[PDB]
Amino acid sequence: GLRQYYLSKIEELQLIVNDKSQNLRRLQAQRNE
Amino acid sequence: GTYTLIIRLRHNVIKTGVRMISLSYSRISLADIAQKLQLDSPEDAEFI
Amino acid sequence: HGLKGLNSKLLDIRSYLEKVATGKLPINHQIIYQLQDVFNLLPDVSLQEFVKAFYLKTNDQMVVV
Amino acid sequence: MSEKKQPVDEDNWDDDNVEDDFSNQLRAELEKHGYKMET
Amino acid sequence: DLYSRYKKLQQELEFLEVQEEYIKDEQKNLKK
Amino acid sequence: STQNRRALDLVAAKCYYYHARVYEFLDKLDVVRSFLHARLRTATLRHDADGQATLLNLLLRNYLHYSLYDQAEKLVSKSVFPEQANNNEWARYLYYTGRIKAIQLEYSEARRTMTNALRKAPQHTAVGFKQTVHKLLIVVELLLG
Amino acid sequence: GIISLLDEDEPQLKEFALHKLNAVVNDFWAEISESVDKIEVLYEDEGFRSRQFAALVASKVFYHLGAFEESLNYALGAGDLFNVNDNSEYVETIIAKCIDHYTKQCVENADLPEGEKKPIDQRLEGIVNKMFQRCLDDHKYKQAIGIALETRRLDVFEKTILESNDVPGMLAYSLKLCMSLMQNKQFRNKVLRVLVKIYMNLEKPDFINVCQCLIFLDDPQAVSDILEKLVKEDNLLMAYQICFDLYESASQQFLSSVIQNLRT
Amino acid sequence: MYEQLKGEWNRKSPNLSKCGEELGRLKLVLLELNFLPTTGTKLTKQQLILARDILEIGAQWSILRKDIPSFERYMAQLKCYYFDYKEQLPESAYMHQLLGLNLLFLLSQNRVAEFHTELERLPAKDIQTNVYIKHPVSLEQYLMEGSYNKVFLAKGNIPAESYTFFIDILLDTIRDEIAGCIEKAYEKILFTEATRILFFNTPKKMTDYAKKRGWVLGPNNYYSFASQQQKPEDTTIPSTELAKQVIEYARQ
Repeated sequence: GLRQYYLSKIEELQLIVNDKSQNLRRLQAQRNE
Repeated sequence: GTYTLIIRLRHNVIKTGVRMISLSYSRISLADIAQKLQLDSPEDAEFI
Repeated sequence: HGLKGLNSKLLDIRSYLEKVATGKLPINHQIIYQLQDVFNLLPDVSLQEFVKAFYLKTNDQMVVV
Repeated sequence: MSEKKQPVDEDNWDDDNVEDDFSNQLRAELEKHGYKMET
Repeated sequence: DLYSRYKKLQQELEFLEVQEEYIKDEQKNLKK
Repeated sequence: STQNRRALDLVAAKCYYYHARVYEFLDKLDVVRSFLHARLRTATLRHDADGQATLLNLLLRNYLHYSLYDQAEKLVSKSVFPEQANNNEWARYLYYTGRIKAIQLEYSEARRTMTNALRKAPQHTAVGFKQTVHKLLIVVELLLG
Repeated sequence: GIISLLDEDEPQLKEFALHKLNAVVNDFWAEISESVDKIEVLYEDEGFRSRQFAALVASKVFYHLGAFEESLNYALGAGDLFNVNDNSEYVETIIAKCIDHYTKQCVENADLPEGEKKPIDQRLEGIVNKMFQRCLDDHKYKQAIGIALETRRLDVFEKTILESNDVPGMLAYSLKLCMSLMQNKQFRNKVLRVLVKIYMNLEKPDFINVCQCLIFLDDPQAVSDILEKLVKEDNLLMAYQICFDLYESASQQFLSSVIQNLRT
Repeated sequence: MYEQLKGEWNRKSPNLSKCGEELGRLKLVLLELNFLPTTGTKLTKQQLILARDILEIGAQWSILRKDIPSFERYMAQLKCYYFDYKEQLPESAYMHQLLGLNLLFLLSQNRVAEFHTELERLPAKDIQTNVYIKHPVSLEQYLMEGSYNKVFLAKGNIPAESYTFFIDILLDTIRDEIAGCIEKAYEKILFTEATRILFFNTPKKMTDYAKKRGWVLGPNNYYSFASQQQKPEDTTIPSTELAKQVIEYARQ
């Protein structure tokens, strides 16, 4: 069962890669000025 | 749809009552307090 | 750093007291009264009166804060 | 958003300020003056 | 398409994490 | 990763307001309860945003609407943490959780979350439940202190 | 309604509560959130005809409880009833977490391959190879080599490129990924050696990437052997590109250490 | 099948072996017929009501032999049958009395939150009627008032079999509440007020006095020792973080 195990990891990773990246953007934005 | 509250607040009412007695009266008798407490149990006003 | 310095001084003087009380040091009279002269101060912080000293001020600083 | 069940349509310590609760409330002390003049 | 995408996602995840840990200490140094 | 799930979950919530209106136009909705239980189970595992809060709000409303145990069942329901509910579902969730805290003699831990729920979404004028929450609000305050 | 039918000590009703225990976990999962006593006592109960059978209900109730490990242990202990229940929407995440725990354990055992390795539950690895048997020849066997990498195993690693999916260039992008995402050399050379072995095993002898991985494997005696084989073939047209591959990539010390073997 | 339902259940109940026999006989009742969802099977709730009655009388025999770990079984199975997932027929004649017993059970073991969480089952069936609940509402919301003696004359009339098995725990609770209420600072009540006015027409109260607390007797007085805490002005350990309530919350 490849979809029921291995595919879910994608979403289980992807959300963090969204939100945390936004944080880093803010942080480097906070540095820039 | 909140039948319970009245049953569980009447104590709170007497709570306020005795709190008023804790502020107003200094030396009130055990049997001479309940006249302004209207529950009419001087036999139980001692441990009220 | 004040607490560290106080700890250092107290450790040195307990060392001195050890080597005079049980050790090869003279019991010469210079500090043997000055020590309890220091120990005579030791203010009784916890009494009935110091409550009104502490609490009456601390809440004022808290009000300002 | 609607979850409608509402029927069409200070004020915390001040209601019992003048309703009847003093000897001068509406009548001007006359409720006691029948038995106040004996002193 | 399959498999390798997950690995490259996770790769850029620790890469991004390196930048995140960096941004704090460089901010602390640049302020003073 | 198309995340249409949560938008369709809000669609489901909006039509399930009216479907719960249907379910009070008829008898209990235990089949719907099982369905939303399955929807919660497939939530929180793959996606969890704004659908879970709505479906648990429906769960609380159905459970309080019937006089059963219904409450400490929720107290052990440890899905207590849905995220930002765009200032709309969160307030009604706080209202339900404060009532279901008050139902077992809450001791002023519930009055603060009642006040928070009241002040958190007051923008609507006569929203539909504002009178009920305001009526229940100071019951506990006149009760306790 | 909340039901404490399991108060009695009668074993007949302990086994007869199976239907009840299965039926209640469909909508009332939060109802049963305190059965640490009854479930564990029943599982440790000796005279027990629902042994290896009632543990599935324990996994079901612990799944709602957030006990993703207790669910895993009872899923292992739920035997054939859990095995045949491999086609359901709920069991997907259960076996997914099972595989995740298994591959974390595999990384742990790969940390030290001798001593203090936890004995893998036979039903656990049975679940692992069974869900692999669900991922048999149905085309698109890239995950078949993938989970083979993360499980650190080699026989399944060989069988996946050996199974009847196809061998057009599977063995090429296998190399591309293995030196694309290599965590360390200690696993990279391990998979590289079985890769180069099966490269030699192919009917056409391997020519280019065998040498490319070989100098990434630091094996001058092997390249001396295969150039001797090409000498037995009595032409250099294979070794043509091999000499320039060594010039392009092989270290000078590697050449200086293989040259005396070349003339021996 | 449909045997000896009231075989020995009315005249008395000393046939404990028959109690065990009926409990073993119950296997044809519960697990030999649809009982968990009770969605179909229209013609079982009559004998399910009979099963309710068998459980009620069995647990009542168990409380006749005074067994609480079967009075949990009293309020375990039978509740969601008259109040089943499928409401089919009128419940019984006994049901409100049974709920009065269960309410008094929740009352008698100081579970006031668990007292409140099932008085709402009826909208208006016993909030104005049903003396089987009119006693428990006073029995609960009398312990919140500082009257503590008209409960026993209200115990003088009992709408059920005894209501005494809980009244023993009521006696217990009166004992330790009058203890814990007098044990603070007080000024030496005489023997008779602590002796007869509460309970125990001087059987053993002169001994119960030493049994509970002590407070050794002098010239016919029961003095309370002072026990006022000095308010020790240390406040360093519990209020050093309170003293630090700037730095370790405001980062500066």
